[PDB]
Amino acid sequence: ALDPLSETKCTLKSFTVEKGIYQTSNFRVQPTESIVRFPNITNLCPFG
Amino acid sequence: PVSMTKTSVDCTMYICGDSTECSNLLLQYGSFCTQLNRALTGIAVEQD
Repeated sequence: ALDPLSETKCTLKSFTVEKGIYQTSNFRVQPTESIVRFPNITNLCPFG
Repeated sequence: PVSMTKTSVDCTMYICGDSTECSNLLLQYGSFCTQLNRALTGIAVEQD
């Protein structure tokens, strides 16, 4: 994980990396916050 | 016909909807998906 060259070297499983474009890993945007929702309702308990 | 839609499907995002444990079970099967991705990459660059 040192640098983009090094991800290539690990994915190729070779120390020498020849000319070209190499896919190594997959970019991802990690979920930052969280939201949970449920509808408001007017059905208040008449217990009071 | 000359070309087809160049599509690539990710290992984990397709197989497991961002579950690390499900990913771990998928990694038990070894190099299936990374060879799958490599074959589809071979197709993609091949089409170009």
